[PDB]
Amino acid sequence: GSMQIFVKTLTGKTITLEVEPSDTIENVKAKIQDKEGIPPDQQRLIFAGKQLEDGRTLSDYNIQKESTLHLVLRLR
Amino acid sequence: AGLPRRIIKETQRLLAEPVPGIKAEPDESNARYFHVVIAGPQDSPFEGGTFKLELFLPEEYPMAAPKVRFMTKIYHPNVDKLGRICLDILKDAWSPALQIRTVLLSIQALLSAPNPDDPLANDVAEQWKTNEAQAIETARAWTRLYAMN
Amino acid sequence: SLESPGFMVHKKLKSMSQSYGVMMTGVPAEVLGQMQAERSIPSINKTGNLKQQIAKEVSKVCHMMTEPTQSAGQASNDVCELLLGKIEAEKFHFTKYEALSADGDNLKNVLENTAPSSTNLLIRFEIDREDPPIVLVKTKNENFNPETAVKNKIYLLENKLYFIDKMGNLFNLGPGKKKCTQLFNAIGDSAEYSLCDPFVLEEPEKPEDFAISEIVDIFNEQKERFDFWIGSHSFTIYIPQTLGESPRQFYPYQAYFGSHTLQDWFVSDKDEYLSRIGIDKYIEKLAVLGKTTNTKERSDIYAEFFSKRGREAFFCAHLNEKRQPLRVKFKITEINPELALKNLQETQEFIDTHPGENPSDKVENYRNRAKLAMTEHLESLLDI
Repeated sequence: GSMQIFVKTLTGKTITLEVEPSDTIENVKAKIQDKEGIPPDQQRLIFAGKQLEDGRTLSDYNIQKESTLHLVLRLR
Repeated sequence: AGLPRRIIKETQRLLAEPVPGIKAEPDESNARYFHVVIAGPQDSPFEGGTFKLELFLPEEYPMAAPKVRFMTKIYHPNVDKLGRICLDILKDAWSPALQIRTVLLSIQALLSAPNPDDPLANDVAEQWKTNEAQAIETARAWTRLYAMN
Repeated sequence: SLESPGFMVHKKLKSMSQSYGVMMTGVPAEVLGQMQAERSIPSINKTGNLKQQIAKEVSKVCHMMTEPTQSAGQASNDVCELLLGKIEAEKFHFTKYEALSADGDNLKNVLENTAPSSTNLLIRFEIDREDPPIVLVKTKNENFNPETAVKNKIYLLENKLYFIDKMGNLFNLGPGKKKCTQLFNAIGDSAEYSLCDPFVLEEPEKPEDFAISEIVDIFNEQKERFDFWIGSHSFTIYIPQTLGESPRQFYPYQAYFGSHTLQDWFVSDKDEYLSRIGIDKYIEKLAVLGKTTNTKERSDIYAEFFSKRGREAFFCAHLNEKRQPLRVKFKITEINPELALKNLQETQEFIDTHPGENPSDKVENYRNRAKLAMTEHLESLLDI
């Protein structure tokens, strides 16, 4: 059920992922690694100000097609 | 009535085999809370002091890490305004393979070797790099004032 | 006399990164604020006090938008773009990693099969962890939905034992119907158990503990079948060209999430300290790091190479012990020093358009325009 989400960084860059609502946040970090070379342990993901945890899914956060997550590259 | 076997069996080995320099015992009302006292390590600014720590095991332990906080006010760059501690693991996650013992040991080494270079949002980190020689002594003063008797 | 152009790249990168930190990105301070304001806008509630919540939201993020990234991967990305340019950096990204051979000989051989005086080299590394399953789920076959089961777990059924991996493959772990029968009924009514509780594994009291331990043995016996590697650390090594008969030098560049930045790495001069052991010794310790099964040896080297300077005895002790094996991979390209120095010089021009006599002034000039830009944007989007 390939939908499309976006991942923006502090530099203004947008990244386009092909995902399903089933996949874990860990899975999308691995897709960020495939496009950006960033290891999963080197990144965090935020949705509407809420820190996403690795085991939970995109549906667990009501993340849907065309949503925009924010790549966080310092540790808060 | 019910409380996980891991907590029960770990609490047993914590009182039967405690770590050098640390006292840790369950609260008698809620056995998930722990009254901890750590003797300030030898040849450290906190030598001679005795610092009291509240360790709490959340419902999800040991799948989730415990939460730790200083009850005794202390001068140290890695301590919260409310006394809370990091416990953040670098490029890894808390798994039930790590124990309370490892938590207590890490806090014990954290006193023996403060790390100012971390969050600078509090002043204690600024003084712990600017004039480190003068941060050792004001920590010695807070040891006398709050960590004795 | 003068140094080589390849070495000039190292000197310029390090000294600029030391002094200008967050500005090395080349992104206008205005854009940074507009970006953070986009991330902070939901934390604001229209119903509340607007400015008070804006200032609070600013104050809480004002000093993170404004310092450089900690991500080891992003720092490697930044290094790669400066030394290669956008187009060739993307080409580099899609060339594939190779695993470091058992003694490091494959990387040692490629380095040796290049003339030190002729060439400039960039090595990019990726280090994976092993992230094995850590919980056991006992279901009945009637309650087992293989499509929807949580991944990266071991599942005990009445007559089967599956490892479900991160891509949704169900690997039969081996045991037959009778052995699964024995294990399934040895355990009990809890949904999930830990595969890594030391009190369960080293003090086996009940038949349930002995069964979980036997399942751990069965799994560990077959580990070579599977792939639970997960990307953890990233760093680069720059090897500038020599002049004449001078010996070759290597310089490792890195950042580290939850620890430090490229700027911290350079200011600490740890890149220079590690350089003094020589590339041949470094590779050897990198090979031991992936070859070893000894937790203390793995933790020692990992800290010696990748710790913030000063924290070597502390970076990998207690909660940070390296208890799982590691995999070291690399890839190699030549850089053109003319392109690299150009890229650095353009960044220098961007830095110089910022008011300030000293570098500290220009940094502070940048940081403040970012704070102002965030506040001003948030006001606009709330229609104030």
